[PDB]
Amino acid sequence: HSYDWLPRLSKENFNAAPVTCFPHAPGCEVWDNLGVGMKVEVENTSFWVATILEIKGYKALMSYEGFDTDSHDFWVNLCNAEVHSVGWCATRGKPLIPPRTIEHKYKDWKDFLVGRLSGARTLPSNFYNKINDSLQSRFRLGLNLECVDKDRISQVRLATVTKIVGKRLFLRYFDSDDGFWCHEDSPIIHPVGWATTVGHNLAAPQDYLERMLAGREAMIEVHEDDATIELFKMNFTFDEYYSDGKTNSFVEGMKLEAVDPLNLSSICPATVMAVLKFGYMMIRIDSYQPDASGSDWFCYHEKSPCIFPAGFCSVNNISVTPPNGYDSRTFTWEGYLRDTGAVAAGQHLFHRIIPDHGFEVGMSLECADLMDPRLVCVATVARVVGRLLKVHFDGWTDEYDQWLDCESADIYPVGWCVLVNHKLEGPPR
Amino acid sequence: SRRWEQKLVHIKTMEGEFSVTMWASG
Repeated sequence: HSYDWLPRLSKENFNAAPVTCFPHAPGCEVWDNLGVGMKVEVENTSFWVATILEIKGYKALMSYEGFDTDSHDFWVNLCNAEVHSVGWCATRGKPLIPPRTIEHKYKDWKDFLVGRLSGARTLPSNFYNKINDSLQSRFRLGLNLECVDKDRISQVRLATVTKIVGKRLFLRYFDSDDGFWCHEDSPIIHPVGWATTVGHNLAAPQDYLERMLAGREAMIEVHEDDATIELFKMNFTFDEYYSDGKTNSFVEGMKLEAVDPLNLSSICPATVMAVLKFGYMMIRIDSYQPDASGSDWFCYHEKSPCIFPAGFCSVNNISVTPPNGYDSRTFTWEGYLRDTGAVAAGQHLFHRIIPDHGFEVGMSLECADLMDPRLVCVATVARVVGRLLKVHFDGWTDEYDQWLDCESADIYPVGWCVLVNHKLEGPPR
Repeated sequence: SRRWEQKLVHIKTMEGEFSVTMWASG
């Protein structure tokens, strides 16, 4: 049973994140052409005109025209239900039929509707045509892409898109039936030939390996089911780097803070282990238990919102997870740079810009568990540190939380699961 | 720039038809 927001929508003072807060959400760009109190043609519970009283995410509180008591109002899902802009039924040759309760209430329906609609606001004619178009994913079934090995995050494995829910892809690895769910805009998936040019560890078939090696510049062997660079959302452009892609910003051995990719509830000191090309770099979480295989190393890009300069947690009052061998109370950066004798990463190397993301503490939303991406659960914004968010799951401990960026592809507006037919995990029983 | 525009809409009922002018964001 998927959790329903209905008993929580009805309550007053229920703060919910607006769709516009989510760049990756469908209908996000046309949500500004939609305002509170617009007249719409809606299914008559045959269509009838109604008014949008409240808008909480995708959920919309609607009231018929002819009902002036807030006791016959009803909640709908805007992008699912048979809602259209006014004048649509006319083109479809369908007559607007008044509800049974008010069918005798007014004398001249002409001057009533005319009065209600004269100078009234409504949706653009091409509104829901832009919704369904925004529902589609850039990826299709059968596409092959390099993505981070969840059993060895130091390398990327060749995988295949075997299931698409909205814009969340299920990637099945090549040598296995094991796999993981992932949003198309997430930075853990990469086009064919990404690890080859970047310099990232790659696990793939022997033929694929030879194929990447045999390739010389812009002419590499590409197959019909290969996902190429045109389908992958980046936080940067190759214009910002030279031809060879050799970066000179970060250097090996630099120390910084970073979100633990394996435990999203923790920001920890991290070490620049290997500097790859085009700003990509392999870092290691310092709290990680020792490993000499380097298989615990993880790839963050230098323009990632999930890496921070040292002291970022102290300044913004965040409980920083100490490195291995250090205790909570007894940890300072000055004392830690004294021990290792390593320079902290420059403040200039980090470029953090806080957008008008409009996220406020208390705003309810639907969030996906990173450590079990099959689940998208009921959540709530706990903290707003600049552009960094701290998302909490309703009905769980504060250690199950996760530090997500405001523009993460793992957060969704309320009613998203109902829109894309995904199962929404609610609070425990 | 996003601005308001006048949209002539039609409404069908038994047994006639009429038109009203509304606003839409574009």
